[PDB]
Amino acid sequence: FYRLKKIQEKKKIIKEKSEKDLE
Amino acid sequence: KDRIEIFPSRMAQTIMKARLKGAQTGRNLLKKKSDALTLRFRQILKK
Amino acid sequence: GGLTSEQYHSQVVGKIGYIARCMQTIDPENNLKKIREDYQDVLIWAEKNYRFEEILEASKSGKCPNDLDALSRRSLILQELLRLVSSISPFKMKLDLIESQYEKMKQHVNLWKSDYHVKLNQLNQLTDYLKNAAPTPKNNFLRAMTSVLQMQIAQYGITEDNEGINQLFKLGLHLLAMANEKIDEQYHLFKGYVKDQPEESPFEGILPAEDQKILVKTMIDYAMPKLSSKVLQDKLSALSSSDVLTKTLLDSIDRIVKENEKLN
Amino acid sequence: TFGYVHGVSGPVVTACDMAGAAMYELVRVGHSELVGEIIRLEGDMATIQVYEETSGVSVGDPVLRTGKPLSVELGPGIMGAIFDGIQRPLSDISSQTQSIYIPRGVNVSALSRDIKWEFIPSKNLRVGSHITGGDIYGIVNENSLIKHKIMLPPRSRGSVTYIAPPGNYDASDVVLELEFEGVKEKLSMVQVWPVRQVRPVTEKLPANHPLLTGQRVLDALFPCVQGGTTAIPGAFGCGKTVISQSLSKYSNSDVIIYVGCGERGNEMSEVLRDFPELTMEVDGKVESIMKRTALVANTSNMPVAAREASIYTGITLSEYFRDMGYHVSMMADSTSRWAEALREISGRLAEMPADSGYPAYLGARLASFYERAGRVKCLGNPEREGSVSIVGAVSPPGGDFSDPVTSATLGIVQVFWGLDKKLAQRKHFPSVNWLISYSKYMRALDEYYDKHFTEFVPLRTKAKEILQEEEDLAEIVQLVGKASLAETDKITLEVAKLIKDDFLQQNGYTPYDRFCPFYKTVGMLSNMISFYDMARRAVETTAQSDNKITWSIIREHMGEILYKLSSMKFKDPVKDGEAKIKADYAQLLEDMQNAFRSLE
Amino acid sequence: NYLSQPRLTYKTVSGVNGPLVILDHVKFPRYAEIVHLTLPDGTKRSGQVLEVSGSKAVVQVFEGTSGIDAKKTSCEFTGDILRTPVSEDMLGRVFNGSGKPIDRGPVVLAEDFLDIMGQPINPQCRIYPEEMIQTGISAIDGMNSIARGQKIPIFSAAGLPHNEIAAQICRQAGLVKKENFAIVFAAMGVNMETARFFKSDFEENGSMDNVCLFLNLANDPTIERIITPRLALTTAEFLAYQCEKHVLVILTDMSSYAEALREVSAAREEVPGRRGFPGYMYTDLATIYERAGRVEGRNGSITQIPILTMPNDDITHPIPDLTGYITEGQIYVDRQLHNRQIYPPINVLPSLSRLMKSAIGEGMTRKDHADVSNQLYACYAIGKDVQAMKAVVGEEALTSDDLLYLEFLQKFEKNFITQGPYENRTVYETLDIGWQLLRIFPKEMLKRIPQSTLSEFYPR
Amino acid sequence: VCLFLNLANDPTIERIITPRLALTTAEFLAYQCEKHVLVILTDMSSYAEALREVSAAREEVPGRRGFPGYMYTDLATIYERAGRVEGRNGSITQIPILTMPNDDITHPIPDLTGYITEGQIYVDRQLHNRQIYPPINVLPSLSRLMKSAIGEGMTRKDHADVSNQLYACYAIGKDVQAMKAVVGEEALTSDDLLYLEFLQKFEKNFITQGPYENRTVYETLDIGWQLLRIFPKEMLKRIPQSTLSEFYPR
Repeated sequence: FYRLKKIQEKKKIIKEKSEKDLE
Repeated sequence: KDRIEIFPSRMAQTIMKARLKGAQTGRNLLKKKSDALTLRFRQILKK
Repeated sequence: GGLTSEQYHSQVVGKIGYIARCMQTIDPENNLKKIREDYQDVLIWAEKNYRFEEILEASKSGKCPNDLDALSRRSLILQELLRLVSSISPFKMKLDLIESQYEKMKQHVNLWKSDYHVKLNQLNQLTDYLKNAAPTPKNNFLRAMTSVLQMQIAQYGITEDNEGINQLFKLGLHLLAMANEKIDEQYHLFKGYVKDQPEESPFEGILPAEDQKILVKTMIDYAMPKLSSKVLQDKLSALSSSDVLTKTLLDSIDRIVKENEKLN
Repeated sequence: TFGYVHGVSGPVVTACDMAGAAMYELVRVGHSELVGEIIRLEGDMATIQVYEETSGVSVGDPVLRTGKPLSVELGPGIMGAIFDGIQRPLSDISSQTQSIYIPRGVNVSALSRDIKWEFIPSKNLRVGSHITGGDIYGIVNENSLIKHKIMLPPRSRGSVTYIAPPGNYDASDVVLELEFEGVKEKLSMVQVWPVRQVRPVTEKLPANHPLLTGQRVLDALFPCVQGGTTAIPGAFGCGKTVISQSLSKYSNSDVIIYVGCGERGNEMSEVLRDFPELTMEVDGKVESIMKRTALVANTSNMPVAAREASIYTGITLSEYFRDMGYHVSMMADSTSRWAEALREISGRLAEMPADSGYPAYLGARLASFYERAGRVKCLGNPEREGSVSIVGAVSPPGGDFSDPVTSATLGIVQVFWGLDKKLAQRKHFPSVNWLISYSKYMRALDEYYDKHFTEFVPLRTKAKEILQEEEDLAEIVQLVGKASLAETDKITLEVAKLIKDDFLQQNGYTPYDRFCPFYKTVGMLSNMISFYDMARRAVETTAQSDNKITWSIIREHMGEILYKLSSMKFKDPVKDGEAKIKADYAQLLEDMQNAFRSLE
Repeated sequence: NYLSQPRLTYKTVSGVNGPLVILDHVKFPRYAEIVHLTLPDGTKRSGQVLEVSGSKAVVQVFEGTSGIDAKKTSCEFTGDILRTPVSEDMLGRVFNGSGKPIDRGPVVLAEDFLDIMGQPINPQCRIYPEEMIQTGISAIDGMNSIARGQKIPIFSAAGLPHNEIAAQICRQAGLVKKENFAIVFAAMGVNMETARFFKSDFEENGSMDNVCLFLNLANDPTIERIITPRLALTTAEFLAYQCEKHVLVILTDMSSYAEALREVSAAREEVPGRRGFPGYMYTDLATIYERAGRVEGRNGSITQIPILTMPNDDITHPIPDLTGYITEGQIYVDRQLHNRQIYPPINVLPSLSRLMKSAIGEGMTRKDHADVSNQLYACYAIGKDVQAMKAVVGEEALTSDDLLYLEFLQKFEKNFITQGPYENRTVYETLDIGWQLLRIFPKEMLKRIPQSTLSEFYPR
Repeated sequence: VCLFLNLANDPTIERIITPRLALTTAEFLAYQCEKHVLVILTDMSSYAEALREVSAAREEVPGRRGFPGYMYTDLATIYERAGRVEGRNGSITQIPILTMPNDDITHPIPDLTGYITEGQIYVDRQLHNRQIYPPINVLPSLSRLMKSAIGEGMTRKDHADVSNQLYACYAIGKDVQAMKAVVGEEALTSDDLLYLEFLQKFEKNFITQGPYENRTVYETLDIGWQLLRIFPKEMLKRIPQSTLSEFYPR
């Protein structure tokens, strides 16, 4: 559970960063 | 010593439930044996 | 136990303002001088027309008395005297009894543990039931008994073990608990009370003449069905000339019933 | 005022323009006003855990804030109500909608408006009078039993600028107006309180008086105090109703609150069907127990947050009645179902699991709930005492107490009435297993028993010993038979049989055992243990003699006293006066003393 | 009234990710909005909006995303959630998991459009279960009698004949008959041959006029497996709570539903809870099952039997565990009886109809029923114990009474539990078989039965 | 005495600072004011629960049973603020208390505490159910500093030997009790039956003590010898012949 949760948080960070990189 | 040390897995949980039903069944079968022997033993003593 | 400091000091100024309301309400004339002296330190802050903010600053400043345990004990003693003096409403008690009962409470360890408070709670249940009571034999009996109890409490206080008061609690609370269909038991209990009192006329002048007549009528009305003969019913009807409920009226009803029990 | 929905994923609704919003604030989402709590803030945006199914919520939908966290409306009109776990009124939803369903996004005001209640202002108050939180500014006659003490909210204070005269007023009429620091507060009978906040007190007192259940085992051997924390292993096979109905009909608490924590649909309707039909004798009138209770019912498909909140709602109600100076009893009929709802919230918040998959804070969420029990001196000036007693059932799977909700509950509750399927199968009602069960309040109740029942502490101690000796002696009986025991031990099994068969058992369907007063309970146990002591003295006095007393001699020469010791259960406080009952008990003491004196 | 406004249609697919299609530039999307995708070749694919954020709509597509692209693909948005076209003419019919028909009949002429998600039945309006449903099987109707409005699973295991049991219940079930009863049969996660079995078995054996059958195949879209119970219960709520029917809703494998909910959870990238299933399954499962019970001022009542294949034969698994928390009782199919060729292999001992005491007795069935069922249970329990004793001590050590419990045990499995797939038994016939077995014992040996019930019914 | 109370309903993060405040007061009183301080820390389990809750909220790497991976260091930051320091007459003693969850000695709370603390004192249901107050079970108990805070100038000479022999006899008593539970007392030797009788007499006199009864160590050792005298002198295999000659017959 902890590994899957930390992966999911890194993905959300990468998605947010990828949208910010469009600016 | 205090445990069998099968390694933690869903297999081992199944095997330990099966071993528990085995041992509990063995207890019940041997409890019937002990009761039947105890009855005859007390009958013979009176005879 | 604990509170936020603003809560704690708010409760202090509350209890001061409440002690003042209780003191004014128990005594609108300032007759209870020894009692008033034991609250002068809190009463001054309400007799002076201070705003809630100004007394709150004085509480935070330690100028007001501000121990909530002392205020709660002191407030409790006062309101439990207020409950006594308010409970006996139709029979205002003497000032010497009030200051005597106050001293007995002040001397006691804890009023919530005291039998004083238990007696007042038993009176409160009995009295509160009467406030909305519909006309029925049990309710009229309890009104009468409670009025006697209020009078005797105003004559002897709560801390005195007057056997009559103690029995009047036991009998009153039993009749209150007794189920409303239990008419024969209600009659029997009320009869047993009048039989056990020293007075030939325990209710005389205790309650309105209409209520005295209702008690007499009620005792007559549940006796009449026991009489098989119209002549005996007419002898019992002739007793209805009475207005005050008396032990002698009860004995007269019983004599007429016993005469019919012979005449069958 | 309102924000707008920015995104939705399952029950999670992200909203925007929420810059004014607060953590755990309560928000209505969508055109249907679906309930939810803000679980995060991230700028001018808020993430709302919507309780109800979000299907149909749209981006750009309104998101209306309530100015409050999850909170209970408190006031008159609680008695007889049925609530869901978030205080929505299930009876009034039914009567207004005329539907078998709760509509998604109910907005029905929890206390019914438009009912003009009969109000009497507290006759001591005046314009310019000082007032503090918990002051009773008037009384509302909402029902015959429960005179509803309206009180100033705990955080409000100041000078009374106005109080309404005697009359009829509904919950939205301004009954009080007060001022502090030059700011006016207008105030209603309805009072709003944050459900996860403890209603404050003057002081939590030590608990010192029995919560009489009217049930011999529960009152004699395992007493719960007024203010006590207790649990029951509520499961079908054990007959859980024997406690909860007895408490509801008879017990010495002025008000009761039920929480359906998250119960099976049909088991919920049993509670809701049954309680309206139950009755109490008060002052010789008979009235429905719904005059003194509210049922916070929740079926298992009620929203997760409503199940998790339901326990906190019931205690927040119970604390308001406690602050009115009433003794509440609160039943919580499966703390396990509440702990599942709590586990589901944690799972949806994507929090890490702890013991058996429950959240880390399960221990704290249980402990901070049971600490809301106890006796108190209320806030505000009429110095009144009150309490909440919490009777929170547990449901350990297979009876295994190592289950973390059960283990943490038994780590906190001071009393545990261990009901058992083995006793219920034998119809040994009230079915409490006396070996499993316990109470920690015995010490604290010594003051009460010393004042009112001074012989009873000895009798209770002797009873527990006689029962423990029965279980120890039963091993010897199983090994070598009853014939092999000492005479003392044989009479110990006979008295333990009387205690187990006619003291601790109580068939509540019979007219004589509907309830059992504490004096009847003491008198019964006093006679059984008086017989035990006299029989034991007769045996021990004839030890090593030629002629020797034994159970068979006692049964031969005084089997009538054994018959009476059983028969005493049939005495009826309704038909028999207390003096008659006490006199029969005193006569059996004299009869047994003469009977033993004829032997030794 | 209705959506008077036309649907938008978007080619603005920004991406694809497994079963998801990610629309962008979308105007005011709804969560759970139904959408109709069209592939570049003109093939329709249905989907539901799984998430919304600003201009973005995440569509879960029902079928695979094969063929979807960022240009030629078009997505029509229906402006609304999925509504079941419910009607009484869904009785006598067979539907796929989406609610499209598969019996060659027309699309349903809806009496109403009901949201599949339902709503909570107001707890004040719920009524206690208080009459019987006959299921035809004696090991249920005589031992674990189901009250109308009860929820009660049949637990089973992989390879046991629970589908043949569910099929038999669907055929035989009905009121007591001391016209207005219907089965709804949600067949979730059913392999093609088993779907043909249910469809054929209900069509052949006269039953169809009183059943609505939903089939979701093992290879049908996983989200249609989630819709299928919600669709079936929405129909059962229409039949019960609006058309006054008594209804028995049979769900054929809740394990295959849990194994679907796991996928929809993984589709939203939700972190798995206990044993890899979503933590909130207790609520979703409850939100299925609690669509049941009688209600105030209505005759209608949904009874339910969620069949449930215990993974690894294990009752501790979260699927049976949560079902045992929500439902009032359980019934067990047993591998031992199945291997013994006893059909139906229902084991009476671990089974419990929680409500049975309000399904049975005077007025509801017959006055003896509880007494019979208790005594049969006791004699089967003692019979199993004495059969184990015989195996330890030998037949010579048995008492005459032991031989009675053992002869009872043999005749009980061969006459009471055994029934065969098409023998239908009333409650009354089951009790008379019960007495034909109990008559084996002396009158005094039947200890749980009252002497009045023995005097009225022990004679044969 | 100074009391810090954090109640079971008080905000659970305060539990993290509660023992730290107590220690910071103890450090002032011992290390600056040369007081002889005793610190009592009650339910370190409620402290560890506060660590578990904070760890969940922070998303730390979990160790066993969902406690944070650093639970040992944080418990050391509490527990190691103990002991005497050079040039100071001061001293911090600590006697923390913890409820072992589900009675499990292998649970992370007792287990990490067991690594950090100088032995442990155990209380047991197997004593408490038999009304043996205080219910202290010696067998799992040890005190690491007993290997120094005993002998001449501190206690009687025999103390170390008596303690070790009482441990052996109580342990063998538990082992023969476990044999009796399988094969019955008819299989035990007279020596084994004496270890079972020792285990009874031991619990009834050594462990059993009144809630206000105060016993000296010298009185406790005389009780120890009066129990050891149950066996023949030659069986006392943990005691030297000199200690036996100085103390066994007296």
